[PDB]
Amino acid sequence: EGYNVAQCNMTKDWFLVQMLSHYNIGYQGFHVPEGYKDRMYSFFRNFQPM
Amino acid sequence: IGQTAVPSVTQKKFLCDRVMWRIPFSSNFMSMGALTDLGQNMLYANSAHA
Amino acid sequence: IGQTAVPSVTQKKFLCDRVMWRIPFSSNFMSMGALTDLGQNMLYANSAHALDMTFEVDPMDEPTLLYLLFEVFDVVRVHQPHRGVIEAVYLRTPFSAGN
Amino acid sequence: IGQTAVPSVTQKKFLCDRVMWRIPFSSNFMSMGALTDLGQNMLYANSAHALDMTFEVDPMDEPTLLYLLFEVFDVVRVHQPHRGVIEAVYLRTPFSAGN
Amino acid sequence: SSETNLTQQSMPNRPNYIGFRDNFVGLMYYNSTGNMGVLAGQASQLNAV
Amino acid sequence: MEDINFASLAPRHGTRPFMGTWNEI
Amino acid sequence: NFASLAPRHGTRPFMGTWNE
Amino acid sequence: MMPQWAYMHIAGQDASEYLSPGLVQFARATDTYFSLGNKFRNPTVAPTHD
Amino acid sequence: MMPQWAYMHIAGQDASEYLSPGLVQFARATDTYFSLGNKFRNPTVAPTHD
Amino acid sequence: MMPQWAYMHIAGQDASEYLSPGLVQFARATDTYFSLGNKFRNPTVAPTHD
Amino acid sequence: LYPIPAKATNVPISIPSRNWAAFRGWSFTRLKTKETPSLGSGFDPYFVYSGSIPYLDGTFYLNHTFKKVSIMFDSSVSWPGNDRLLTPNEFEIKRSVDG
Amino acid sequence: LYPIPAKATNVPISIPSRNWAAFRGWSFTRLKTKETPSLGSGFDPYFVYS
Amino acid sequence: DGASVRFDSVNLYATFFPMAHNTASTLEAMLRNDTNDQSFNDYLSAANM
Amino acid sequence: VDLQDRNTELSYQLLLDSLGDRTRYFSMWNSAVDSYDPDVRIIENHGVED
Amino acid sequence: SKEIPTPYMWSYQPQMGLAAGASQDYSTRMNWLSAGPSMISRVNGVRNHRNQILLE
Repeated sequence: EGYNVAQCNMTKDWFLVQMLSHYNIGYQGFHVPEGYKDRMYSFFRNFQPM
Repeated sequence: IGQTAVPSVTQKKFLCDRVMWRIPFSSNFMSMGALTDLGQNMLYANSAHA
Repeated sequence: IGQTAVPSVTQKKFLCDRVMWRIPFSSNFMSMGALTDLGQNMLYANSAHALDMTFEVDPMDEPTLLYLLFEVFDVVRVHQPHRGVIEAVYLRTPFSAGN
Repeated sequence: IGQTAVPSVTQKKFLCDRVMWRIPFSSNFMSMGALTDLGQNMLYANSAHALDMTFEVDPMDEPTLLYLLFEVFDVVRVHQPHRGVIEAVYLRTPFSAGN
Repeated sequence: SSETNLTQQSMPNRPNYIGFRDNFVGLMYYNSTGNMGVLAGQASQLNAV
Repeated sequence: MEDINFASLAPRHGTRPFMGTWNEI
Repeated sequence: NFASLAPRHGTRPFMGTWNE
Repeated sequence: MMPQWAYMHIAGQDASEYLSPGLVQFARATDTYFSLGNKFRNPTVAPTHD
Repeated sequence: MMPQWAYMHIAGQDASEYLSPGLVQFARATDTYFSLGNKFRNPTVAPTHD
Repeated sequence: MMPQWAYMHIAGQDASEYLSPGLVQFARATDTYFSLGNKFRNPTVAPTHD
Repeated sequence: LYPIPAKATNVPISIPSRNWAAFRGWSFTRLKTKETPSLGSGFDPYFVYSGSIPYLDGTFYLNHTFKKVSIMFDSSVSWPGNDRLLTPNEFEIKRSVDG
Repeated sequence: LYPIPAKATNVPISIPSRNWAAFRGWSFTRLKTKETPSLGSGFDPYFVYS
Repeated sequence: DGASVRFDSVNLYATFFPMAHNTASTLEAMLRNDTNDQSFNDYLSAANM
Repeated sequence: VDLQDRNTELSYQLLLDSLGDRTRYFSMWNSAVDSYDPDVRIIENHGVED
Repeated sequence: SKEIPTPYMWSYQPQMGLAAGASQDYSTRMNWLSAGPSMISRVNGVRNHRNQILLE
């Protein structure tokens, strides 16, 4: 179907879910979260596509 | 690579080390407030859920 | 350097790579507001001016291009009056495209 | 380290290079305001005190200097009453110099 | 020049950068009454410094 | 090369308890 | 994932840096 | 001339002044999860005298 | 049900409202050198309708 | 004693209170392009009792 | 600035009775003598050195050389006194032995 | 305690500035360096006499 | 050097806030009113000679 | 309505620099800003510790 | 000078619990020698105003 994202194995719903649930980002629409809300244990600090 | 490059399979994966995965119990997956909306819709039950 | 150092000429230069040069059309070169004071200066308004410009550049030994941006407002207003209708109105000013 | 490790003495020290040590003249060592509470506490005021200070330091094997700053206000007021006239009044306090 | 001097060993000289101090510290007289600077009204020479 | 910032006066929360996120009429 | 008070103010030295 | 600059938001009122007050309240009430700020132009104008 | 959430500061009033006003003034007056903010729970609650 | 601290701005009024109110308005009106703030001393004073 | 002779472990200082109103406290550090210029003069013949000048540049070091300090008003009023610190009448900066 | 090198005949000593209120006078005597320990050191590795 | 590209498929994804229908209907009715027309301006707003 | 006399690509490149930190790579939009080694553009030839 | 004098500060003796002698506030003086009469009057107005408070 092409339900992957972000040039890796992760999916369009799971990435939308992790972006919303860490940052409120996933509606209107994906971008890099600000460094004060991107803490050390946060998603986008640590997500590594390969 | 080069003129004599071999026919090849493409592999894709991710890593996401220091994180711990999350799924908010909120109707749209957003942190609208720490006591979520769904945690207030589901307050009352006849047979409180399994 | 040292006791046998050779007599020497001093050379000076600078680099400023990712930048794009700017000249604000404002009476004192400050960003006091997006619609500048000179852009409101109704002498150079309605009774319309011609512009001449000249640049001196280091000769390049190959063909190159001057990129010149005239900064203007390039705004659109979008009206959606009925289900499935989009009316978009565009005004670029100055340098407006139309008449 | 390893099975044949030699018995050992433990040494501990610290470095604190670019700093300058401080002791605020405030009753609990906090910066509650630039004019401290003790500097207003009219005992260490009008009925004037003598001060003795002593330091113990590592012996240096060469001649050195203690640098001691007495933190005070060092303020100036500048009045410009007529064209081309500057009257500036200084007060450093305590440790004031000038009649 | 000789057969034994053919064995001399050379070490590079120690690096020694030289330039003006940070913020030009030391280039102007400050806190030195024998050479105090002046900012004064032209006709009314009371020094503001 | 400059934008001129859009938008209203940023969020306010309608504090009956400490911050909800809803009062509109 | 939680947070408390502290986002409240009164730091001016005149008008008051201690009042009852 | 200003009638067109006002209609096109090159000069004149701010978005907090030209939008209907119902929409301004809607925006203020939803701005932490649905953001309407980036869709309305706010003029800024330098002073022409003194 | 809310009687228990209110008493335990899961929902209901903020610390600036449930504490006696005498203590709130004390906190506001000493906050720059003795901090009382980290000792009182402030509820946050998502909206349940609309 | 305070007559000297007041005259020299070691205690007493702030620059927003001792400057003539015309100048306080001039400053507030020009602050984005010509900045007057850093030329007037504002005392800060620790509390002496309690 | 006060001198500290080669191999000197102790540095005593006193200032005679004076006003302390609006005093803010003390700041201190240690400087080498060959690295410090005598600004009391237009020129300094004995300043035979060109490295950083910690008295002017910032660039402090030697802070780790302090062992302790004491403060004493009117010779008997140990400060801060009031049995505030872990046992003393003085600021014990570092310890060679700790029971 | 002040030291006296072997074969010396003179011991000049000084106190830089001091308050002398309730000073009772001077008492003094002479000791060998061998026949007395240092203390404040928890052990004296050079105290070889007994 | 013969580099090349084929597009096998192109698809438009879109994502919707799951808004309460009465709130969405209310917001549409306010955004259709000509007082509330959306407006945008290019960041590098300039003619490009 | 688009014009030959416009440059949307460069406007977007400039916009993102103001909205956030271009030094953070995001794979979804293939956002990873062009750069050069600053020690290669301007050679800082302080020799070698040999 | 003689008519807007600097006050004598009283030194203290904490051993005995008595004054230890006195001498002027040399440690708190505004340096006016590069001001003019327009502001020296204000500096004297402050120094006068201080002495009134000390007498009261």
